[PDB]
Amino acid sequence: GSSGSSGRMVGIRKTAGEHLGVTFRVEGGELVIARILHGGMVAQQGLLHVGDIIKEVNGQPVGSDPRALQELLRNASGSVILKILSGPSSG
Repeated sequence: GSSGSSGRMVGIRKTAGEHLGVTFRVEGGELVIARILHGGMVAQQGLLHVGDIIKEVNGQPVGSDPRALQELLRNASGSVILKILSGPSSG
């Protein structure tokens, strides 16, 4: 009925070490999934897709460091949350 949630909390069933397989880019000041590799987590899920904008993760700032983010997940075992948001991403 009454929707009370911002962005979009995406739940991942990844395991310690398990990598995602994606590339984020910094344009304008936001982390956007530059590209997504097939045969992986994101791909399979089908949820995330090029253009996805990340703001916060499990209550932590992703910052403008995409190379550091892809590493944060690598060490994220259990139900991980990702707050995504839309934008100018053409499509």
